[PDB]
Amino acid sequence: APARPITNWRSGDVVWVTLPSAEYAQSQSAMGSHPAYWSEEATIINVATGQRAAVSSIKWDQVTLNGKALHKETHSGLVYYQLPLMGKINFWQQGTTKAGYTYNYNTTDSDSLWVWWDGGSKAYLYISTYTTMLGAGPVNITGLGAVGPNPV
Amino acid sequence: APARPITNWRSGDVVWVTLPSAEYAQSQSAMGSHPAYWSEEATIINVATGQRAAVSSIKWDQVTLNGKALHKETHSGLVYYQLPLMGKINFWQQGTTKAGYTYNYNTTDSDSLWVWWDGGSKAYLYISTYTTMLGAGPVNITGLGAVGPNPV
Amino acid sequence: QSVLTQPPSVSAAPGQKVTISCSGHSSNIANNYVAWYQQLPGTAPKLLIYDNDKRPSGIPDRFSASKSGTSATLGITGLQTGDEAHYYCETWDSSLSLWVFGGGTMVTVL
Amino acid sequence: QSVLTQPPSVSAAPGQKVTISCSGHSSNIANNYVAWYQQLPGTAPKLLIYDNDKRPSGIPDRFSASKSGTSATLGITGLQTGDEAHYYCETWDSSLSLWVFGGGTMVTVL
Amino acid sequence: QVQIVQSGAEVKKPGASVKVSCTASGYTFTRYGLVWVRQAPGQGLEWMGSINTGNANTIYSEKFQGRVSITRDTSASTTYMELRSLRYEDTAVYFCARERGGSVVEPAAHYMDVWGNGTTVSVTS
Amino acid sequence: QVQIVQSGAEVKKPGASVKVSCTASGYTFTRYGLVWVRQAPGQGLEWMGSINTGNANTIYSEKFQGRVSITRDTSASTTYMELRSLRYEDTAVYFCARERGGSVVEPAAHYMDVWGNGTTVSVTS
Repeated sequence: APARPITNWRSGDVVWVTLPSAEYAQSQSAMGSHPAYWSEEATIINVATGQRAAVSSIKWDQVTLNGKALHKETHSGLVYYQLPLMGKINFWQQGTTKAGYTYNYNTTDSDSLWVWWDGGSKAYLYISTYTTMLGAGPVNITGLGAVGPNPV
Repeated sequence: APARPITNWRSGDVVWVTLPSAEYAQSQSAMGSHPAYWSEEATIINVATGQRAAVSSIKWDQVTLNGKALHKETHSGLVYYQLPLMGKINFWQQGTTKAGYTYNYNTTDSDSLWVWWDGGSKAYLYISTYTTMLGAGPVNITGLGAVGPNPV
Repeated sequence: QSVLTQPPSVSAAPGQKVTISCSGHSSNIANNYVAWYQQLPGTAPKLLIYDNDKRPSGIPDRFSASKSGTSATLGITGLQTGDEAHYYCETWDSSLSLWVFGGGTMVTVL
Repeated sequence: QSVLTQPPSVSAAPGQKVTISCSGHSSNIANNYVAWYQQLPGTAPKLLIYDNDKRPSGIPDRFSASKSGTSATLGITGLQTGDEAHYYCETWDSSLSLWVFGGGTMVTVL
Repeated sequence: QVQIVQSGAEVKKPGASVKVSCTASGYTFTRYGLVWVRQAPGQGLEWMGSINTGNANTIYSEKFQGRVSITRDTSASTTYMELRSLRYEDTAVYFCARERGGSVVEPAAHYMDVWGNGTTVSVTS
Repeated sequence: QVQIVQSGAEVKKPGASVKVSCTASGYTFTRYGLVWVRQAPGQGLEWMGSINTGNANTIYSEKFQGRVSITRDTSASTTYMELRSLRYEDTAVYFCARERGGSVVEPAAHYMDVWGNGTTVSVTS
C-alpha cells in the first residue's frame, strides 16, 4: 500500500511550500483584500509523509482535509480554495535567513494557504504578507505551516 | 540501520515542539532580555524522520547541527543552547486556533530554539514572545519551525 | 469609584447557582486577561480564576468563568455555605496604566 | 534639488569599471528597496536593477548593484561604448510621501 | 507581446487641460498597476502618481496641490492622465509604465519594467 | 513549602515613613515577581506597584505622586515597601503577593497565586 496521497490531508500535518519567483500582490480577494505573495509554479510538500507535487498539477476540487472536501470561496467570480493551518504561516527567502511576516502579524488569528485553480493545469498559491518586506518580486520564497482544523 | 537520531539535526529539517504548561518570562537573557514562553517538560520532534524525545532527556552538549556542535551562549552563568531555524517560529495554543507571535514579529530577522540544560535531567525550552498574548500561564503551547543555517 | 464595576452583593439558595458580573470599559477587559480572587472575612485574598477561564489546582469545578466583549462573568454551580466571601475581578487598564481591581461582590447563602 | 543625490557624471576607459553612487536620507534607502534605470539619449527609461540587487532577464552580468546603510551603489564591470546613458536610482520616501528618483548620472567612455 | 502606446504630441497654452492616454497590450490589464512619470527637457524623472488597474485606487505626488487625475478604462485597456492649469513648467515628456509591486508601507518595493515612449506636452504662446 | 511572611502591625502619625517587609520562601526568589496591594477597612483591593525580583525593575501607581518605593533584597529573599508623607488614608492592610506573568503590553496577563497575610498600618493621633 502506497503512502497517503498528497491530496489527502489531516489536521496537524506539516505543509511545506516552495514559491519560485513569487511576486507581490497589493490586494488578494481570498485574503480580504490584503497583500499576498503568490507563485506561478509553486510546490506543496507534506513533511510527515514525504509526498509532494507541483500545485499546478493538483486537482483542487478533489483535495480533502480530514476526509472532507476543502472549503471553496468564490470572489471576483474565481474559485479559491482554503487549506487551513494552526498558527500563522511562516515564510522566508529561499535558502536565506531573511524572513517575511503575514498581514495579521500582530494578532492571534491564524492563516491558511489559498489556491486559485483553473480546471486544468493552472494553479496559483497565495501566502499572506503585510508589505513588500521581501521585495516586489520575482523572489524565491519557502513557507511552512501546520494543517489546522476543518473550517465550519 | 536505525533512523537518524534526534540528537542529529540538518538545516532544512522541520522541528515540532510541544510546551506543556508553558509559563511566561518577562526577560530571557538568551533572547537579549526579551519575553519568552518556556516549559518545564517540553518535547521536541523531528517531523521529517518521526523521531522525538523529551527535552529534559537530551544531552544538549552532544547535539549536532549539520554535523557540528550546537552553539553555546552563557548569560548569567547559565549555559544556553541555540537551535537556529529559518524564519520566525510558529507557536499557538495547543489544539486550538489561537496563535502567538514572537517579539520581532514586525521585522525580517529569524528566530531560534533556546534550551537551558543542567547536566542531568533538567532542561528548559524557550520560545520568543512579544507579550502575554496567550496569557500568563501555565498554558499548553505547540510550536513549529524549520531548522536553519549553522551560526558563525 | 472602581473602574471594573461589580454587583455589590448576590445571593442564591443552598445548592443553587450564582453569577458574578464584572463590566469593563474597552480598555480593561476588551483586550487584557482577567483574574478572579475571593477574600473570606478578615483574611488574605485567594486565587480563583486566571487567564479568563483557568483554575489553579486547588479550586474545584464549581467555579468557572469566561470573558465576552467588554464584560467578564464569574459563576458558581453548587453554592455551599462555605462560600460566604467577597469576589474580585482584576485586569490591566491602558488609559490609566494600572492593575485595576473590581469593586467586590459579597455572595450570601440566603 | 533631488533627494537621492547622484554624481553628475562618471567615466572610464573602454573595458574598465565604473561605480555609480546614490546617497539617501535614511527615510528613502535605509528602509526601502531601490531600483535602477538607464535612459539612452532621447528614449524611454529601461529597467536595470530591482530589489537592490536583482536583474531582469535582458540585462547582462556586467551590471551589479547593492545597498548598504543609507547609500546604494551601481557598478558596471566591462564598460562597452554602448553604455553612454544616464542612470537613475529610485526608491520610496516616507517623510515626503513620494517615489523619489535619483538625479541622474551620465557615464561617458572617455 | 507586451507593449504600451501613448497619444501624440500636444501643444497648449498657459491654462489648459491636457489629457494623455496610455494603452497597454500583451498582458492582463488588471494584474499590474500603471505609473506616470514626467521628465523636463533638462531634468530627471519625476513621479506623478500611480493607479490600481483592478480597484481604480490612485495615489499622487504632493508637488501639485490639485492638478492631476489618473483614470483607467479596463474595457479599453488604457489609462488616462489629466493635468490642469498648465504653466511653462508642465513642458515635459510624459511616460506611462507598468508597475511591479507598489506598496507604500515602509518596507516598500516597486519598479517599472515596461515603459511607453512618452508624450511631449508643450506650454507656449 | 511556598510561604510569604510580612512584618508586624505599625501605628504611625500624620507624616511618617512606614517600611513593611515581605519575606518569601520555598521557591526561587528571582523566578517570579512581587506585588503590593493595600486594602482599606471598608474598601476593595488597590494595586500599588510591582517589583521584578531578577533585575529590580519597578512600576508604580499614579495615584501617589511620589510616595512609594518598592525595593528587593535577593540575598535576604525579601521585598520592602516604603510610604512617605502619610495621612489618615494610608490606614490599610498591606498585602505582598507573588506575581505570575506581568506584561503591561495591551494583551496583558498577570495574577497573584501566593499571598501574604498582610500588615496593618494605622495613621492616628
